[PDB]
Parts: sequence; structure tokens; C-alpha cells
Amino acid sequence: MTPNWSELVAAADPALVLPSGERRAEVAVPGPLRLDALLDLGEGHAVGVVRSADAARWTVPLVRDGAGGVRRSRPGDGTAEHLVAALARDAAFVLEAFTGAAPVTGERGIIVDESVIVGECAVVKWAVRLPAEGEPGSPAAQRIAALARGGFTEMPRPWGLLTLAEGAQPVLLASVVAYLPGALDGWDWAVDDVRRLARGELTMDQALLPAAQLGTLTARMHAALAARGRTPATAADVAAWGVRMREELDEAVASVPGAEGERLKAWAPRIADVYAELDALAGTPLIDVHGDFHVGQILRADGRYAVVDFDGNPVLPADQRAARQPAALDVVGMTASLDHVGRVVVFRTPDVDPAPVRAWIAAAQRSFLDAYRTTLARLDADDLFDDRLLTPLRYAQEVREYLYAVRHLPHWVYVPDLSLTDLLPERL
Ligand SMILES: [Cl-]
Ligand SMILES: [Cl-]
Ligand SMILES: [Mg+2]
Ligand SMILES: [Mg+2]
Ligand SMILES: [Mg+2]
Ligand SMILES: [Mg+2]
Ligand SMILES: [Mg+2]
Repeated sequence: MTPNWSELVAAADPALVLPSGERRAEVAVPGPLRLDALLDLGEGHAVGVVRSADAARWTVPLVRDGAGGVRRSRPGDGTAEHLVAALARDAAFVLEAFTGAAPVTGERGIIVDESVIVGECAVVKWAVRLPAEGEPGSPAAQRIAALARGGFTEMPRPWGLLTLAEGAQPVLLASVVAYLPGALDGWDWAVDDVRRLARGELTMDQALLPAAQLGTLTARMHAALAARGRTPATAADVAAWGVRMREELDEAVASVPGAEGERLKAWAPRIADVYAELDALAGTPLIDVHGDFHVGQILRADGRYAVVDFDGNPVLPADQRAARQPAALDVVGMTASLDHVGRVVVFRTPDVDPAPVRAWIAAAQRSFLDAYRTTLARLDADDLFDDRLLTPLRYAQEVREYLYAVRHLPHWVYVPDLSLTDLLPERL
């Protein structure tokens, strides 16, 4: 008889677990492989949770093939199709389907960051590397499900989620969401809006509306996420925040060159002064947040806004990205991002008049916060936002931009330099 899935995986080349296939033999995945869990999708298709001999765990879309026995599914094999069908139609797994899932067919691969377009209307995203058993990984499945359950719709419509039932949070193995082919992210559309403002093709009112819509979206998002509950920050939590933020400040002060570096070195005492007041913020509410929130995570098409990318903050250790944080963290991420959009327009656009752009920077931050506060109040969710955190967390956001610059793009130091120039009290 044909072996079971376990015997096929144990006998398969260890490169089975790799999306891009076998690599150089000198650094091959160590075998033998072991199948820890298997969701049978029918007709020779499956989702495996596979362990390599180094204890690393993997999500593997599998297909039985008479050529080699088993191999990793490729776009066009139909495994993503079969996952979608299992949504429309083993205790280790949780398959959650949402309204709108349909058994669409036809697969096309696309390169992101593995993602497979199905029926030219849905996107299946396979997790690849998983955390160790019982350890936290990406919270994207918990975020998307909480949003859908809360009636939040300003995101690609969820079709389904496949998770492994273990640990504090179910481990994400695959997500299926609506495909938005004609959608750009904010680093395209927000820059274009403000550029058009600078050219006089939009009025200030027109160029400010997206900032208000973003504020409403963020408030709707937080209200839905907060329905899963909240956790008061402890004294140790806020103390840890200050240590981390001061260390990042010290690194930026030690690495930023030139005039920007001199001004930052002169500003560091005041920034540190503000970080010091975090000790009085013990008890501030922590909720499930987006955690990596900025205009690049917002798709816009035909006046519809959609937030994506719920894996968490990529600079935190992988096992901390699911942790709850202050809602104000997302708030400052977006308001900082809006400021930066304005800085980029001025820096990149020939013959631009910075006066209207800088007026827009200030007015856009006010438009966002007003809409955010008004929407939270309309949703009776006012108390998740502790605005005492605005200044310390915003400063820390700008310091992160210095570190990005010195590590990846040196000239980018102008963004936090000009942002902080306008943020800091002009009394110093
Ligand atoms: Cl500027
Ligand atoms: Cl730039
Ligand atoms: Mg072989
Ligand atoms: Mg090999
Ligand atoms: Mg080796
Ligand atoms: Mg993103
Ligand atoms: Mg991400």
C-alpha cells in the first residue's frame, strides 16, 4: 500500500521544506524530516507541519507526485486551490472560514516578501518557518480574526485562516484574503496626494481628508482588537520601555554623522527627559495592536482603504511580536509616517513650495488625531487611547528613522532631523 504521509515525509529529501527548493548541499536542511501534523486536503493535497533534524519547524504545502512520491506544492499544482475549497466546504488544526470564501480555482504565483493567487480573486499566503512548539509567532491570524469578528472591513476581506492549535495563540499556517489587483500602498498614494497639493491640483481640505480617514480607520481597528481584552502595563513594562528607548537614542547619537548628528546630540538630553516620565505611566492599557503601522501598510483604491501586514514589529524578537502594546504606538506610527510623507515630497520634488506641505504636515496630524478620537468616542472605546504616550513614543519613532538611515540609507537622516525640528518645543 502507498505509505502514509508520515513515511513519505520521513523518506523525502530534506529540501522538501524549502519554497525555493534544494540549496547547496554544503548547507542543506538536515534530515531526516519528521511529520508532526498533517491536514489532508483531498486528492493528494495536504498541509504538513514538518520538523527538520535541527528541530526547526516548517509549514509545507504538500502534493503526492508519482515521480518522486511527495514534493512541495508549486503554483498550479492546486494545493492552494484545495485549501480554499476546504474553507468554503484533524484536532491539531483550526480551519476558520469567513463569509465570502468560495471554492475558486486556478493558481498563479506572485513574489512578495509564499503567496499564491487563486481564482484571480483571492491570495493564499503560506507560513514557511514556524516558531518552536508552544512559543509565540506571528499574531496575524489573531489580528485578522479579531477584526473580522468585530465588523472591521477596511482590510482585504478575509476568506479563511488555517492555524495549529497550540501555545498561547494558535500558530498561523496559512491565510486567505481578497486579492486587490489595482491597489497601491501609501508610500505611493499619500506621496502623490501631497505632491498634488503642492502643485495646487488639490486643496488643503482635499489633501487632508485621507489623514482623517486614516484616523477613523485606526480607531475602528483598535476598537475591534480591544474586544479581545486589555492588559495594564506594569512598572517593569514601562521601565523596560525607557531602557530600550534610551539605548536606541544612545546608538543614534553615536552613529549619526554630520550636522544632523550634532543637532541630535544637542536634542538627546530633552528626548531622554521625556523618556523619564514613562515611569508614571504604569497601568496604561495594552491591547492587541497592528504593531508596524504606517502609510506603507495602507492600500487605497477607488476611495477604499485597506490595512495589511499584521505580523508585528520586525525589529522586536520574533517571540515578542504577538505581545500587547499601547494603542498609542499605532497612533504615533501613523502620525510619524504622515509627517515623513511630507518630508519626502519636499525632498524629492523639484520646484516644490514647502510652505503648503509643512502646513499639511501639522494639519494632517491634527486631522488624524481628531478623527481617531471622535471615532473612538462614537464606538465607546475612548479609554484604550492614553495620549500621555504621544510625545515619548513619537520621539522614539523618529529615533528609529536615524537607525534605519545609518544602517540602510544614510541620507534618510533628513527625515527625523526635519520632523524633530518641527516637533521639539521651539523654546529650546
Ligand atoms: Cl520639510
Ligand atoms: Cl528620500
Ligand atoms: Mg532522494
Ligand atoms: Mg540535498
Ligand atoms: Mg554544512
Ligand atoms: Mg508592509
Ligand atoms: Mg510584516
